[PDB]
Amino acid sequence: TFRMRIYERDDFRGQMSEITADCPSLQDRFHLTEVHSLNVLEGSWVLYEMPSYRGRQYLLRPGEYRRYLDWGAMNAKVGSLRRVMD
Amino acid sequence: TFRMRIYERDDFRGQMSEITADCPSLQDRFHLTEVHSLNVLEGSWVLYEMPSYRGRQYLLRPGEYRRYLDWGAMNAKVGSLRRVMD
Repeated sequence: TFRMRIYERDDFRGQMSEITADCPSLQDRFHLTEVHSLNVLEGSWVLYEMPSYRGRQYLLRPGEYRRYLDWGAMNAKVGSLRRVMD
Repeated sequence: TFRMRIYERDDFRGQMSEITADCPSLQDRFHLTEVHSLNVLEGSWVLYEMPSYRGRQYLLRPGEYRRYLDWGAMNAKVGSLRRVMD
């Protein structure tokens, strides 16, 4: 019950990648260096600007985010994703 | 099952305030503009730089943060606190 989908393009367009675990490095695993849209289907996650959980943080609660501005980021870059459990 | 203690001073010194609910403004609730140390007993919370959950965000999971540097901030400014639920 931690499931989200990230897209190559804005508004849920482009290839999709479903993430169900923490990811210390989006570039190494998914070869993504920018997430343009995302849909948080289950659970809250924290999106990090840099790899290994570093840099500006942005909380992600269940819902749709069709553009990086929606999660309050200044750019579409993201280095790691983490699930909020404890 | 959410709970934390907030101190205006470093290393858990001095006056302590306990919270179990969200708080849009720490200035209003406790006449606080800066928090210098905290102990997150239960739950995961997001601490915001400014009131009404706005500004830089910093995730706090159960644990002891004896000084602001410990939750990644570059200053002790904190405006609101929210429990990570949904």
